[PDB]
Amino acid sequence: KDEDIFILTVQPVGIFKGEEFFQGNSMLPSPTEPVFLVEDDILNKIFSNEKTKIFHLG
Amino acid sequence: MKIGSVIESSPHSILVKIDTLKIFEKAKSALQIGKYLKIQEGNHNFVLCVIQNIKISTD
Amino acid sequence: RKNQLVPSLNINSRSRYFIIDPDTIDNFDDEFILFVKDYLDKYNSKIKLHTETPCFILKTDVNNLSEYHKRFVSRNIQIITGYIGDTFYFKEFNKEPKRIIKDNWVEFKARISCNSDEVIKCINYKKCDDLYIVGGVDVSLLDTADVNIENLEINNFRELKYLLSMLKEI
Amino acid sequence: VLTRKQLLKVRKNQLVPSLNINSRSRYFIIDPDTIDNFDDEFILFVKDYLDKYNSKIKLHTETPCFILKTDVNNLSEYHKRFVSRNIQIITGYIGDTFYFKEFNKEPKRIIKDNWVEFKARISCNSDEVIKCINYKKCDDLYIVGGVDVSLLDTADVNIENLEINNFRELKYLLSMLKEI
Amino acid sequence: VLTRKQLLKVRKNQLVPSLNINSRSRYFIIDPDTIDNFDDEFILFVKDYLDKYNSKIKLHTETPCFILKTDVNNLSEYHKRFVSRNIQIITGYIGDTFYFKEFNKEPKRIIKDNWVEFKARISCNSDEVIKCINYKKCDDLYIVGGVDVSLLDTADVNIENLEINNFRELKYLLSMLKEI
Amino acid sequence: RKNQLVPSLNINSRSRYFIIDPDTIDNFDDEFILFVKDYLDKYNSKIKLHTETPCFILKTDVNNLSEYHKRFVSRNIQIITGYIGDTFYFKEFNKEPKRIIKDNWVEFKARISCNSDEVIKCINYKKCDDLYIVGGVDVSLLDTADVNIENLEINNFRELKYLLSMLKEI
Repeated sequence: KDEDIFILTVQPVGIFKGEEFFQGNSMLPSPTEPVFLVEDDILNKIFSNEKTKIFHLG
Repeated sequence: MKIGSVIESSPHSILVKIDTLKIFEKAKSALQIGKYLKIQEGNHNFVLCVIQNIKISTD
Repeated sequence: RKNQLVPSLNINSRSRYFIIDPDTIDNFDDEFILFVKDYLDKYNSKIKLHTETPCFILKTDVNNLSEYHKRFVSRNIQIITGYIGDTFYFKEFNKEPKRIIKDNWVEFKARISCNSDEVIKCINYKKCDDLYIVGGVDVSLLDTADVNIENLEINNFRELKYLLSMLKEI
Repeated sequence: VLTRKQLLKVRKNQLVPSLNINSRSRYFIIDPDTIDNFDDEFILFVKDYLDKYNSKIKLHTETPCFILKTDVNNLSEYHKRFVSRNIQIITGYIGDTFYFKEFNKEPKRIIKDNWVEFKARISCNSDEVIKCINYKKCDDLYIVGGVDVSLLDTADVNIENLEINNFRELKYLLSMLKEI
Repeated sequence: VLTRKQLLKVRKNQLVPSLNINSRSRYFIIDPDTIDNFDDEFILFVKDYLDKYNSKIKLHTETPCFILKTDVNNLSEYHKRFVSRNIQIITGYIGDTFYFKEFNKEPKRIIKDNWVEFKARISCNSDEVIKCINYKKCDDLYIVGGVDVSLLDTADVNIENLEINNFRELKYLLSMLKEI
Repeated sequence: RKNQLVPSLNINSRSRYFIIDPDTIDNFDDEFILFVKDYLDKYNSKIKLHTETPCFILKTDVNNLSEYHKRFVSRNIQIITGYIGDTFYFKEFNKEPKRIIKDNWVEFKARISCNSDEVIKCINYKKCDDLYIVGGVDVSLLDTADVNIENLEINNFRELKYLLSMLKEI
């Protein structure tokens, strides 16, 4: 009516319990919780997390 | 009381309203699709229900 | 003791009461305000989700509380003590802050007082969920029917921040 | 006494045009020694003043200011007595020191709950608070007693010198009582 | 002493009917060297006038125009003194040069915020350029001195010559006071 | 430069402060007003998307701002200087312009002032996201915590327009 609204619809893909990424389903985050941009180091700790069995596809 | 009261009752679905946010956060582990709740039908009986959907909003 | 307090420190709506002996945490005078500042930006920062005010109680006389309040005011941190001069008021200490969600405004963010008999009665009147004791302060005269006592022995605030998950490494 | 009350009525009719404005900044420079029983009647005067000029949350917006010619330790007793009356004031002192940020803060209002964080400003006449007064300036400035109003910028500010000797005359001049 | 005010009562009652209209354009041409303490009471008088005839945002939809008989540099100090009191005025001068499109501007109003841009047009010059702005013409023109209104267009314009000595008399005539 | 200034120049809501030193740009007197006019029509056109007011802090005396103000008024451009005669007003320079969206009205479209200490003190109070230094000016006494200082050297206003993506050709 007076302001502008920017809404984003997202799908949960994982949960970080401290420094460990547990893939699965989230636990319904409460409303008014802050949302932050993800850093590149966190993403590289998910896709590129292999031990002596890593194959760089691209 | 422990979770909340019922808002709508149907033979195939019952709507339950949570009391406030703190109880929902405390019992967030048990409030998931496929788990069980009990409703105090009458003074002594209980109706066992299975959770099918959850919606929380602060718009 | 970290990863044992983490389950109790992940709750948004939880009342935490700290009892602190100023003489056992090394440079307490020059680092208490910074510790409070870095505690009230992680455990009390959300208007709607963080709805319970932490309460710090220091083992000291009423005169030294004014210096702490003066130091807090210069840092733009709103706290209440319940003491006006040398007289204690039950209503001032036992009141809830008023919130304006549309402006991110809260009347006060912490409760800081002395270890007096009057204050202990106020604590007994409104019980908390977790009680933290630092320096081995006398826990007697406080009812412990439902509070979770967590005894903490430390030497400086660096360990205190690490225990409360405010620091990745010391 | 009839001549004195006639003069008081004449001066009272001179202040009603400005006392009927809902939103206005009013500062009172008060000398305690010129008013009889000041210690035992100042809190009642403040409570009665705010019951008429600071009672409506939506209309009455500006917060009145009172500046006394006392010491910082005597102000603490007044602040103690005010909170026991369940009336909220700010003094600007967090101890023996005065803070600029704690005296110029605009109060926050919750209209639905009928709540404002503080209703009045009460402080001493030290050189620190005079700087605060000159930073904002008031629409009307009331002086009771023979205080030396010279450090604060009196330029472009209405000055109303009220000559009184008791709180009854102060209330009558400010349009709170019909018969003294 | 008690004769001048009784005569001024007649003039006040004559002026009352035209001052009760919420939306009215009134222009003032007052000679500074006719009212005592003009340099210290003028802006207070303007502020008091705007608190009664230009206070309500919705009703009062016209802007007053005070024109003085001075020089351009003396207008600058008044403009400086007005902004110190948070009173927004326009003068039409961006230096030593007058601008017609600035003086002849309609203020913008926001109802939801109580904002009316500039509250008055207080260009303190009876210049030949400012007097050549009869392009608008006012409902009531008040002359508060012995000014020479020769370049103005008095045709179909109500003239309300006022003979006073003090600002209190002016406030009494314009229904701002009721005492003297 | 250019092709690297095109970022942060494509953002509608961004604050840009210009510190221009006269006598370094040829024909500054007869072209500054035109440059401001053809900068505002590109970066201060939208009524709701352009919410930041440009600031042009020239390096000159407290005087000579009146002439620029007159030349801008003659072009139907509304600016605020903050100087009434020779007195600087902090409140008049740090006011957010009032705009109405149904119309296309903004109180003022730019800020122009001298290189005085008072205005620089006001600049630090409300910092900008980008700072453009044209010529050689004392950058000191200006906080640069979260400010991207971009030093620009030009000879005329054609080069400035080319660098600011306001002119495809020379």
